[PDB]
Amino acid sequence: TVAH
Amino acid sequence: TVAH
Amino acid sequence: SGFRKMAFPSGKVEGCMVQVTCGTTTLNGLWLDDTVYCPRHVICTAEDMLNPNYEDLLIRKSNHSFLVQAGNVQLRVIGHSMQNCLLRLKVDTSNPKTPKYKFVRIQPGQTFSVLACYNGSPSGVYQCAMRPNHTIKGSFLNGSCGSVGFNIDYDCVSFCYMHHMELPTGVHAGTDLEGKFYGPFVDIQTAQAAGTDTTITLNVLAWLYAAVINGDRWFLNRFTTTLNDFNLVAMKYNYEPLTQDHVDILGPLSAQTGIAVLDMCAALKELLQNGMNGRTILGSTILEDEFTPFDVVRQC
Amino acid sequence: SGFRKMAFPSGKVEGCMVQVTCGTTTLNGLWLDDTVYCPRHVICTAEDMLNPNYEDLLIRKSNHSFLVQAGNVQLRVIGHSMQNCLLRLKVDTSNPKTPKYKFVRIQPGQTFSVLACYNGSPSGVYQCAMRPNHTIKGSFLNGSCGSVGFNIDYDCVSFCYMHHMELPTGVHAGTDLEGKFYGPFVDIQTAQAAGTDTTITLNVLAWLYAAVINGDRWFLNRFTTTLNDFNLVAMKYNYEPLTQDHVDILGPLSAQTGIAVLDMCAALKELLQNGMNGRTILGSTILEDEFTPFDVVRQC
Repeated sequence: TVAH
Repeated sequence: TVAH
Repeated sequence: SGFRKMAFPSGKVEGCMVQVTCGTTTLNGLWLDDTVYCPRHVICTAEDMLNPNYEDLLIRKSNHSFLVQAGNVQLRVIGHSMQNCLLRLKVDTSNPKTPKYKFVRIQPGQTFSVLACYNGSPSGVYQCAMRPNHTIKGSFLNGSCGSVGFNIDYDCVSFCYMHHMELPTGVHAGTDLEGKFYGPFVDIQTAQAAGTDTTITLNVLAWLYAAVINGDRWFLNRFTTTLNDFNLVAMKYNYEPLTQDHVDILGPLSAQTGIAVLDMCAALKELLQNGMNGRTILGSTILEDEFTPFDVVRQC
Repeated sequence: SGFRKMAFPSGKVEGCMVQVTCGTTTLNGLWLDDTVYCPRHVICTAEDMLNPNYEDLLIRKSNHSFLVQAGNVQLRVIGHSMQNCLLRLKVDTSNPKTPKYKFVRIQPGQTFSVLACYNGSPSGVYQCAMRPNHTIKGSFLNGSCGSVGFNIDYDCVSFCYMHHMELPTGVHAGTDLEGKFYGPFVDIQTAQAAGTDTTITLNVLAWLYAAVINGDRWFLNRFTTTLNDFNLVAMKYNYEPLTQDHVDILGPLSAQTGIAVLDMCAALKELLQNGMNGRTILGSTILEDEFTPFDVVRQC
């Protein structure tokens, strides 16, 4: 999971 | 040929 | 003539895009009246991202903790609150470019336009669909958070999506404009997986109608099906079952081509059971599912 | 991650769109400074469209023959002249929403964004390519005449296309903003054919790079070819020959991915020779040729  |  | 996936003109949305900075994180915000909306994770440090307590983190922030710029002008935050996974920032000025607007919750299978932004500036606009597993197949890089998804009805902008995050598969997750996530996803940097996706049957049928309209016709047959028998087949191939409403919605495409909806269902049924072979529909060996009945109707 | 057909933000073009009426014909105009551009066939009656004499038709008209509307505000026409296949209507009011702009003749292979309009009102936006046969595969309906194609370079809007007509095959023909048609086409309601279209090889390869940047790698191989041997196969499948100039353009992408241009060409050769076997590249079974190397870089 990568927060933009 | 159709003119738009 | 010609079929293409279109985005709504982004102009009305462009005038609402702002830069939002908190600590080292910069992302986008949506400026409507005297409020700016942005993902609440803007407040998280890299460490916080892993196990955030948002109420704890927010109370440890002030108005001055948020830098907001509209163009080169710096806006003053005069109040802040959390609404679900969004942050609401009350500012000193109403956006004079504020369009007529609504906050709607988009449904799986429906489409919208994304104005992808970075540092508060519009980079580009594209179309996409809310997938049944509640993800979108968007195009996003780091910094795109705060980018919104929308539709335009007359002069009214219906904002339906705000971008928060990308999942391991490369698909995207975010919220509506009340900050409620689409799907079971959470704003935490932990292992999250998209559920098994399904195909948007309504749209595949629209696309097949479109294929018939452009004279691609080999897939039609004269078999009969019921809504029940078709849906039973659909579900074993991971196609969404078709509702009563969906039959209704294909009504205009059914009249225009003279092909009954259940007869197109019979065609699709056969496609699922037998495959395409190496045959093409509109140039493609796979069935398109992000082109709506409304897209097809409009473009004929 | 993710790779989408992406149009430029259309806001700057939207504030330039007006409605132009002559007789019982209503179509779209582009309003820049105190000039309004629209297709000249707006002066034709149904019978004129068959074999028009435009110089003859235009002298028989006056300033009051044209109705120009910006929103619901009426713009007074104070001058008119011919600009090849376009009319230049001079108005007494300068467009306050005029962006920095220029007029550009787009080259075959290059791309642009279409702002499709009806009754002077922005309806939708989509990304498009100038075909090697000088047509565009658009999505246009009656009333869309005057809709424009554009790119953005920093701050500057480069207008490259204005829509005129649809050919019997369903593809579209128009002019640059000096009124010169792309291709062999004339503004007469008579059957017209385009030359045989070819595939924009440079774009296909660029899109292959985009796939790799986005995790799709199945089609890559260790085979390698020479430019000459690649072209030998390219032309056989109706692809444009690839030049050293084209190889040089793919340089940056080649460096970012660690894949030699000639290696990607060998990957394309195999895809052409052996097909795809049900598998997809960026969700498509069709080899996409409507993203330039620049479009890839800008998006990725």
